[PDB]
Amino acid sequence: KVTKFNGLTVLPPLLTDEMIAQ
Amino acid sequence: EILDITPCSFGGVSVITPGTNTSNQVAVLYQDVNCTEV
Ligand SMILES: *[C@@H]1O[C@H](CO)[C@@H](O)[C@H](O)[C@H]1NC(C)=O
Ligand SMILES: *[C@@H]1O[C@H](CO)[C@@H](O)[C@H](O)[C@H]1NC(C)=O
Repeated sequence: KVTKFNGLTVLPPLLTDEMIAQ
Repeated sequence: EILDITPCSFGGVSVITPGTNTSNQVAVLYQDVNCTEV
């Protein structure tokens, strides 16, 4: 249901969705 | 001929360090770059 190159970096979250599910 | 312009790779560099009082070994993390551009 839930849905550039200018120095804007999107860091990844520490807990991937997999461990959150656990 | 039609050319794509993709900006050259870049990103922040962060250093992993245990506290100096323990040791001076350091490992470097290159953010969001494939391990080829290095
Ligand atoms: C940190 O290093 C100092 C040396 O100046 C020492 O006195 C201290 O005990 C050290 N601390 C730890 C937690 O190793
Ligand atoms: C890095 O490039 C290789 C191509 O040799 C590719 O297989 C790999 O998925 C790439 N990794 C990233 C994070 O872009």
